[PDB]
Amino acid sequence: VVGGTEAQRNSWPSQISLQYRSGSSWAHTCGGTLIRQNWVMTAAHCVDRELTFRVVVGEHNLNQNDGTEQYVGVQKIVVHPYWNTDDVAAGYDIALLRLAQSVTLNSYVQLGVLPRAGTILANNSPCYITGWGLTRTNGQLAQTLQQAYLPTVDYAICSSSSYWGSTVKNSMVCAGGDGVRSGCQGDSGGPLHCLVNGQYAVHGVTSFVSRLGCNVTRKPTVFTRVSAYISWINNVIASN
Repeated sequence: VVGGTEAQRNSWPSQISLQYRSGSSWAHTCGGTLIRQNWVMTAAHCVDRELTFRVVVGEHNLNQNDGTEQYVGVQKIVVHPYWNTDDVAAGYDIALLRLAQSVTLNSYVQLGVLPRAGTILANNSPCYITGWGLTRTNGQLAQTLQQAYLPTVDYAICSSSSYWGSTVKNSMVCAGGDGVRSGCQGDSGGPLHCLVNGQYAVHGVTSFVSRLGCNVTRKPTVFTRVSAYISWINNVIASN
């Protein structure tokens, strides 16, 4: 997250760190949202690699002992069947991870609330992106969980020529684009929390940013629209 601030450690309890085994240790690679005690929602591209992934809930500082972490392996990965790694612009950048065990819920570990199917936010709706992604384009991952205020940019505006053009689909949510704040590498798969009717809900799964940079003006961060996959999510969880 570029232009973010450090999140309080109990503000976004559904946020998780998706990590892969890199030798005698683990490296953070993407974010995710805990949606069931044993299911995590993330981006399909985060798991394109044939790596050994694990999920950390109750995580706040990737480099220090927060004393609230729970480490659990990924037992099964279910990527959306229409996902195509060489075509992120087509959408379908979402996947569900079944954890090897159910995590214990507390003030640092809670299920993320998803929006009602079909919900579309009005332009400029209040949201916060969270994650440990790069704090600057071509920078380094954050140590502490970061959050940045990224208001939505509706489809009509986001798909206009000065923005993303036809790259963005109605199955996506765009947020930010002020050239100062944005998601960045390492934030993918994480949540886009939007305040609706007094409650925050995870409306997006971080998918991509411009190839020219993270915080590029008129190139808002793009997320997979969660409300367009409610049935898919339910069907997968009901199956596995």
